[PDB]
Amino acid sequence: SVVQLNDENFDEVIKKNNKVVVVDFWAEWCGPCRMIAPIIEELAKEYAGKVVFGKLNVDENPEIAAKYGIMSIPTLLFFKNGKVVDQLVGAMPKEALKERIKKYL
Repeated sequence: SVVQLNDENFDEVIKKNNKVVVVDFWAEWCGPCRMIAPIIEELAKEYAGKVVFGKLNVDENPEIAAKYGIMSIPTLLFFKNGKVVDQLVGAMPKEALKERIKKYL
């Protein structure tokens, strides 16, 4: 259950109480982003209920990428209680994303 993010729900999703929230900044044309898309879907199932995964398309929501100073995609930002706690820049394997999630559980 990955959530599609935009101006309407971004703040609602990242402020979810007692969740780790992972936001994937991506675009349709971005090869490395496509590579990690299925990894994110798999982890969203494994951690359903504990971790929320949101997708932020930077072509559609450039203001949001700007706000968080996203200089490169793919970038995954991790939030806890509405604040950025970590980030993973680049196209990493499942284990790297999994360990970064577990750090915040």
